[PDB]
Amino acid sequence: RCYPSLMREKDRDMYHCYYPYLFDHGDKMSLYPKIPENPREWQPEQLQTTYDAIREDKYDAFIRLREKFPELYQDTRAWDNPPPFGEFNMFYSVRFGMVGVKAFTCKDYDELGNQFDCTAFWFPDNQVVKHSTRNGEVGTDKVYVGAMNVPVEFHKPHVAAFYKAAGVPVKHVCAGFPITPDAYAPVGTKLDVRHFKPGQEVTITFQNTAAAETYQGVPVWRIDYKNSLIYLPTLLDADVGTYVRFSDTINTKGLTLWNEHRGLPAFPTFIPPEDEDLSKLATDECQLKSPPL
Amino acid sequence: RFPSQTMSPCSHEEEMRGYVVSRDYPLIDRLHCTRSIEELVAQFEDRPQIESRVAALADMASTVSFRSDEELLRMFTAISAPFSVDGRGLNFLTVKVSKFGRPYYVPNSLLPAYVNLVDATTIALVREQPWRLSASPALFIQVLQFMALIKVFEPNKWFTFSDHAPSNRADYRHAIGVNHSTAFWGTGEELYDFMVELLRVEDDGR
Amino acid sequence: DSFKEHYHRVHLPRRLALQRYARQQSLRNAAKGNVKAEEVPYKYNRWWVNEEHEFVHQYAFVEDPEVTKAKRETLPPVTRENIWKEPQQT
Amino acid sequence: SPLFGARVPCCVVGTLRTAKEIIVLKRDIQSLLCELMELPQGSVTLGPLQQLREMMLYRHGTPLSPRLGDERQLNMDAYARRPIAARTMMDVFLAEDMSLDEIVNFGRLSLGKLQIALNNLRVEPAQLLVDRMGISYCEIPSLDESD
Amino acid sequence: TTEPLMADYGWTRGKLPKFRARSPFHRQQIARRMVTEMIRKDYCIVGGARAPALRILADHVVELAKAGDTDSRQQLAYFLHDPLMVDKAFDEYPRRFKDMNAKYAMMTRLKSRRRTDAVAMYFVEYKNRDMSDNHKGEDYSAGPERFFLPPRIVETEKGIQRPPHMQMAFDRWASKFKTEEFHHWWRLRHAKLRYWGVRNVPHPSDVDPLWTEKEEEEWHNEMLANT
Amino acid sequence: TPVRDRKCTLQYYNPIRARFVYRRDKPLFDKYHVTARNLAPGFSRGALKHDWRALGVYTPDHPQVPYHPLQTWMLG
Amino acid sequence: GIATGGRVTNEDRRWWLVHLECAPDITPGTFIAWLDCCGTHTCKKLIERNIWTIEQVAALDSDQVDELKYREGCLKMDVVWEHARTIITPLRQREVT
Amino acid sequence: PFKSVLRRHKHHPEGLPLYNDMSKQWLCREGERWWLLDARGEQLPRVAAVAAQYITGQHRPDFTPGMITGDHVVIVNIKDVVMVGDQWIRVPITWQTAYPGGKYRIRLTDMYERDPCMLMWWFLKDEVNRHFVRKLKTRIAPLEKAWLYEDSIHPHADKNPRPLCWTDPEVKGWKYRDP
Amino acid sequence: NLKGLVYPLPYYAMWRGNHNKYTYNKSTVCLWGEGDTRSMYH
Amino acid sequence: TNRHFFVARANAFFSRLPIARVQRSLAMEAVREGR
Amino acid sequence: PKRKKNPMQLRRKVYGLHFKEKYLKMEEWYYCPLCAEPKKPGEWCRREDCRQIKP
RNA sequence: UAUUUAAUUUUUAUAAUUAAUAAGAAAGAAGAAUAUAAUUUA
RNA sequence: AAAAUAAAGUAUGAAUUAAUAUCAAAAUUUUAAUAAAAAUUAAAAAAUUA
Ligand SMILES: [Zn+2]
Repeated sequence: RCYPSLMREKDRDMYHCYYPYLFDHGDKMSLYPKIPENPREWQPEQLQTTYDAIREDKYDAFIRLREKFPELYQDTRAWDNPPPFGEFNMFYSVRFGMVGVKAFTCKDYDELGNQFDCTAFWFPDNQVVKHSTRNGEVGTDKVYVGAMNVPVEFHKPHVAAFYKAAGVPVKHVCAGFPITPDAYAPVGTKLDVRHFKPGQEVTITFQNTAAAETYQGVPVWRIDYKNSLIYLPTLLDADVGTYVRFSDTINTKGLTLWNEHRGLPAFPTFIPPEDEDLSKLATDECQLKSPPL
Repeated sequence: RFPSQTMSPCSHEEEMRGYVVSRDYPLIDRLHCTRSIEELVAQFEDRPQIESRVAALADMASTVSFRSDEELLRMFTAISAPFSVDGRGLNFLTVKVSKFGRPYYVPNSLLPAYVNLVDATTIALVREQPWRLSASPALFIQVLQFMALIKVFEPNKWFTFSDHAPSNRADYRHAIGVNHSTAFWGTGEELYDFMVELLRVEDDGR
Repeated sequence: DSFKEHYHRVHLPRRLALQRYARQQSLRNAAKGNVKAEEVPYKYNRWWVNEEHEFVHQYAFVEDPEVTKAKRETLPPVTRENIWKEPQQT
Repeated sequence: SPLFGARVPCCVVGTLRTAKEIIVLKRDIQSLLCELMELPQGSVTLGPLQQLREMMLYRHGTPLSPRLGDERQLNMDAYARRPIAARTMMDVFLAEDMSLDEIVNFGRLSLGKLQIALNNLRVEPAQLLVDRMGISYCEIPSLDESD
Repeated sequence: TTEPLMADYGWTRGKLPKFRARSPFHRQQIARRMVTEMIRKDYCIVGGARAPALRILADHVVELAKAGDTDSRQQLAYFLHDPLMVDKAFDEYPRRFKDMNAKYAMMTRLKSRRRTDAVAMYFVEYKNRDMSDNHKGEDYSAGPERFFLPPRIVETEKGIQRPPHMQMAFDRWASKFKTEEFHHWWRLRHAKLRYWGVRNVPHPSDVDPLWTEKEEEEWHNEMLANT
Repeated sequence: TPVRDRKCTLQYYNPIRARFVYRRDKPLFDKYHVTARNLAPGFSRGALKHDWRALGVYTPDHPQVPYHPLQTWMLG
Repeated sequence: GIATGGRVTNEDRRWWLVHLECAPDITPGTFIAWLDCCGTHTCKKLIERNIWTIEQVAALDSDQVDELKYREGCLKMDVVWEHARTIITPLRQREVT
Repeated sequence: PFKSVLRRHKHHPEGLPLYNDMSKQWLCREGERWWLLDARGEQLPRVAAVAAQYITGQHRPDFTPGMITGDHVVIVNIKDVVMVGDQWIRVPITWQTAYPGGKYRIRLTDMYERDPCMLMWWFLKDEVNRHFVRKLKTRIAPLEKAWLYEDSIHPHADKNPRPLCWTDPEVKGWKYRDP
Repeated sequence: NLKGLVYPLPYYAMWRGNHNKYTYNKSTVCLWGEGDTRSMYH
Repeated sequence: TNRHFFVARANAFFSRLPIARVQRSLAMEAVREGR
Repeated sequence: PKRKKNPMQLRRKVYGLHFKEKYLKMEEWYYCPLCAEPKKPGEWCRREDCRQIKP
């Protein structure tokens, strides 16, 4: 159900192993346990196995079988061939979101006649303002994203100092996103809206009308990459002008958001092709829209 | 190629010069400082007020890796001016927060400025240029001494306004998130440990 | 002041101190002229069958600081058109 | 259907003065612009005066926003913009016959002479257009993609 | 309700502030007498949440008088306690404000508060008064002497003249205070206040009159000095 | 003790005076309107002690004034 | 057309040309008050200039427009002028047939 | 009053003190020496007992109850600590939060899962609380002088902790008595 | 009870009761063949 | 919640994006496909 | 009130931020450049100068 | 009113290493108030 | 549940009540009848409002 299949550590060993079990001598992997060099430390009633027909033969079958039918065993290749780092691991990787603004409300129709109520969010400037890893520990990494370029004198003097240190243009607002080390983008990166795919789900954190709220499921409807808008099939209870922290909803009940069936994200971030210039581009042809719900 | 608009004139002084944008503009707009250490030190002494101190520091902590040894020396010398061997090292306190029963003290933007400088130095002299500290003992002793002048290993006296009521602001966290910002900062950690491990070769071979 | 939170109050900075003492190892393996990222051996048996006879898999990931250091330094390559110009089906 | 009385501008000319002083000076401006592009009289048609806005906050890039002297492509490494050059705009339209090339040529000419006219502030139409009749600013608009 | 007189008093931003009163009726009555009085003499010193309300209403009256229409007049006449003031509005304000569209009234927060209660006092004037016909050179920095006397005039401006029909009204309303039954009203009011007692109200034997003939004959003197 | 009188706090940052910087005052004035009265170019949120101008604060799209040293009578 | 800030874009002309046929009966001689952003005050000041007609407002010299919007004081005048400039010709075309 | 109503609190940002770095009239760092206590194959509550004796300062002849003068015990290899017989399973640790649902009954094994060292802290707390309860400072101040490490690796090599030579005289295994 | 970074793998944390909250022990409670039983002969 | 990200609002900056313009734009795309 | 309160009970209120704020606090002020009177910024004089230029 | 809970202590650039089930210069209107951070304004 | 009215406020200034220590939070058992009594374990900061 909502539990995985239970497995105890006392049960993982040679006889329970799905593929051949491997013993580690540290320079070399063999299918025999390591025979201690000092023979007088051998225990009574313990066999030291240099060769075993039973286990060696089964292994022999397995390997030759893997090579002669590579089309059947292409899954088995996962055992022997691990994916390198970066490269968007489907299970491992988490990217950062971006900071939006609830702008207005709208109404849309799908393919059929239906009245949708859309809330439009605006992502005026999203940069990566800060990198923070806490004492170098694992899984502690944060990318801080800022929004809304802002005049020199806006903030209390102590915030302005922060932006001066960073090197980023001064922002009205920041939010941190916990991420995996592969999802890092260099400080000062301009973030686009197509960082989100039009068919995905998105976790939204904003201020209610008066504490902080989180909507974890909400799908994306439509995206303007000219006016840097984004649309949601929802009515928030929130003030117009409210900043909203966007994220990817990472899983829905045993299902990853990102997979070959569904699709793949623009992994560390969306980056634009150098040839395009939004300055030559109109509002309408700039639209990206979802498949039918 | 050509201007999309006219450019109204300025005389030599009021130009914005002294900085440069990162190699790739349309993607990364980060601003790097080109200023020489001479005039950053200059700005630091000659405009004594907090924000220009912070600005000077924030610049010379961007630029650390790109400068030679004696440049670093006159930097640290310039910076260490306002510190008493007697006094609490890094404390610059502005607001008293009387909100809860006993008074709470908030430092100003100078504190994260100095710490940011120490951390910049940590990335420079340990991570990407590990040789440089062994090369010249002059700047070794300089860094060590500036590091002893601000007292980095008792951050607790950065947050203390009265020696009778010593603050634990640096040493104490709660799970409800009190002191999340002022919580444990590795500050001199890599730097001190590393420059200990420079002296830690006890082997008779070398 | 319950028992647990006083315990963690005292011991959290000591945990930090101890893992710092773990860190200084690489530092003395740095200053001596060697530079190496301490390597973790790849674990071949992650695939199992439990007593109820069903498939259980162990997810083991290994972060590479040399990859990360480059990922925080410079931009990604250009986003492929296969991604953004077509939606993600539901 | 074809696109109606929308007219592609040549230049847009700014002034630091508000809209009320400039109405008096509108008749003398056309006379000067005419020998700026060195065309005969009646060749240039000035659009309606547009006061921009009094910005306390100063949102940049807005259709009504006070234009500033500095520009990104002009000074790349400047950490900020030079202050506000123009509080008020008026457009420059030529004859309709000119196709898209000619108008842009007359545009680049105007910026060409006007820049030097502003730097001359360190008889000919340029500084007459600058000194006794204030215009501190000029720009070439972006062609709308909206068609 | 977007119509530029009829008012909505809430605390939400769409609406102008509801200053404390008994019933929205009572509120409307108050608004009406503040407007009336402000049209009569150009400034109104007003406490509380009333002041912003009073400014906005003022701006609305000027906007109406600018419209210069029969339905506009008659709508203003519904609203005012004084018919004559409608006329003074539509005569004056159009010449006055012809060159400005927005914000015709100037609100000013005073550094003194009612001692009666902590409420703050605001000073609400119509803006530029140099185009005003009958308010031209007046100076409100301090009040006049007796409150039925025509207000002060700036020294450089002494010899100005005003619309005949306005000073007619003003003198008519003034002349009932030079009468004796007003003096009786004055003494008796002292007595009444003392009975309810408000402290620092002198005994009616000590109350000597607001108006005498000597003070008058010098007042008229300097009044024709200003003319 | 020396008398307890506070020195001039007028030029430090204040949260209630900071509200009035970007507020629209056209109705508070008559002859004398100035572009933005409460907003001091280059200085944080109106306060003169907190001056940021001609340091490196990176503000691509907004204007910044140059630095002239303030007088003594404008601070205290 | 209505709430447009600053310049009047061509995408916005499109809005006008589109809403031309939304209203079936219109002659180039139609009264001013059918226009975008034409208020009571805007209309009145136009009338004392002897202008009753969409043709007449599309005939304005644009230096009439400005002093109409500055010395006189009808705001958003350039919007109604531009709206007229746009619409006048298709009206003549739908007028012939 | 003598003691103040406004107090140092756990929520209050100033924070709770560390009595090691603290300077107070009743705290003495001068005469302290460091010990190294190997708990490998030793019974948990007995280790905790001895450690508590050194921590507290009860093992010095000049021990005065008011004065807090400890010695620092570095307790190493907690992971190897022995709990006799069935006891790892059968010996409960209880506590009550003040709220509805105020009972936690937890097997020693579970505390051990979460932290091995929190166990040692538990029985230490007990052995100190035996004589020092009625005042907070005397409960809390001693405990910080125990440094618990669940294996042989500890930062304190510079103190040169002297091996603490101790053999428990007690023959029987420990027993659990809680009323 | 999941805070901090949460990996997209559908339920890793489920069996210890849904939290990431301790994780810093190198030592645990073991039947034969579980972790610190590394050093005992069986 | 009194934090900064949640309290501060972008209202003042809305003039930077043309809400009216885009609404009319998608009304054009509303009639183009015939809804 | 179920009981008489002692002097400490009475004094506990003055530790509060509310009590301090309401009662014991100092006002910022300067001298009106026109009136030479003490003044808090944001409040003004009924005078023809103070109303125009509000200093 | 004592306890007990719930809220608040008036922008905290940022939040979660654990408990239990979090806090930078200050008070008028938070609005110069008729939802534009000035609609041109004397 | 919309509408009207009433709650920070300046000033005035009562009444019930009052054995108390700067207070008395949580749980478990016992004690001659709730037991704010004992004993044990424990973990209650200040202010303001409902
Ligand atoms: Zn004054």
